[PDB]
Amino acid sequence: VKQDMPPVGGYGPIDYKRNLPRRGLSGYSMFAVGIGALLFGYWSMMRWNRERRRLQIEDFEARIALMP
Amino acid sequence: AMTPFFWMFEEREKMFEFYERVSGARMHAAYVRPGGVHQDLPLGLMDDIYEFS
Repeated sequence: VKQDMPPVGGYGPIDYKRNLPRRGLSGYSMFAVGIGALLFGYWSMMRWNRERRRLQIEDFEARIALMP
Repeated sequence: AMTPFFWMFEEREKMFEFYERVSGARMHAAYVRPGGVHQDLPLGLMDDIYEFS
């Protein structure tokens, strides 16, 4: 009897293909996402700055009335 | 480029384990006499090479 090492009935395949998914996101849509978040930040910052301008006008009234 | 060095060297550590199981040496396995290969592979290597592939 002989006890070498052949492949047992043959061997299965091994792929050799370059797996790169090119994901992606359709980058014009990523520009849309970035400009949307940018404009969201601008609108919220705009509202908060103008209300802090209101309260700073109240502080101006404090220094005006308190002075004499 | 620090890390892919170590990824592919772990794969090469599997390959030095294969050289060890073939002959015994880590790297400088002589093993190829003029007159063909000497002291052939132990039973249970080709399936490991299949797994590595």
